[PDB]
Amino acid sequence: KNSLALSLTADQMVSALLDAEPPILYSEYDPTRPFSEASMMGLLTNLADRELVHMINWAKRVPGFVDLTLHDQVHLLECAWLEILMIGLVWRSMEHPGKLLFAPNLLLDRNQGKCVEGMVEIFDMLLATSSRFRMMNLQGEEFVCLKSIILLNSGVYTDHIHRVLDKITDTLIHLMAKAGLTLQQQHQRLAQLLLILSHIRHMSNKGMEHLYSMKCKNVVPLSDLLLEMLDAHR
Amino acid sequence: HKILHRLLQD
Ligand SMILES: Oc1ccc(-c2c3cccc(C(F)(F)F)c3nn2Cc2ccccc2)c(O)c1
Repeated sequence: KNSLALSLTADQMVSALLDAEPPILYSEYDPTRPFSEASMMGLLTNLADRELVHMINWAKRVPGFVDLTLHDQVHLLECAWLEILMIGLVWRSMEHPGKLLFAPNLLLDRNQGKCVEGMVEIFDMLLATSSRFRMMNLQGEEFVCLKSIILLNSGVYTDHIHRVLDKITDTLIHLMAKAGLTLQQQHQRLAQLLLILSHIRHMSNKGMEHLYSMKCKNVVPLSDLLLEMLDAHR
Repeated sequence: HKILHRLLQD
């Protein structure tokens, strides 16, 4: 059964993805800057928990995702959820050099990352990524294409998905052409953007190790949903 | 029995 996704024009694909965007959630209204494992991870967990619900409904709205079997959708989300939370975080933090905008009322710096053994390194990785996005002048339309690619690519190796991925490549190019880039500039930018996905993968993997560690420590409460998403990485 | 199994349907 032919997928509706491949019949979309570039502009339509872009509209679909922009429209599917989850909202930016707030953290608790307590203005206490977190300076402890308990405080920080408490707030990060709560936020991640709520974002997950929006992420699940977002994924259903990514063209082609719906054509997948339920099991395949589950696998892709299980593989990709942290990469997706993280690229979102990096995107939100762009206009805030040196800062991570977990929420509009929750900006953490690296000095706060130091409050969790092993966290500052991941904070530094995220900040370098945000800085990279910013110096590249990453656009919203480009961001949504990248997030969709992560969804579809990350669990793929563990044909429809590949065609959809190509469609998204076509859409990224369309956007750069629309923005006036030369041919050389298009393929170079495409390459640059996609290479950052490697680093996003890396940050997810390291973060996952950290969350498992925290899980075992067992002070920061984890929701059943987060536990299942985490357990999926074994 | 995964929560995700349920949420993806709803
Ligand atoms: O909107 C977001 C984006 C990301 C996270 C997030 C992390 C940010 C930096 C470092 C780590 C790690 F703990 F893995 F080293 C992060 N993990 N998460 C997701 C998460 C956090 C606490 C408990 C369960 C999952 C975020 O929390 C929200």
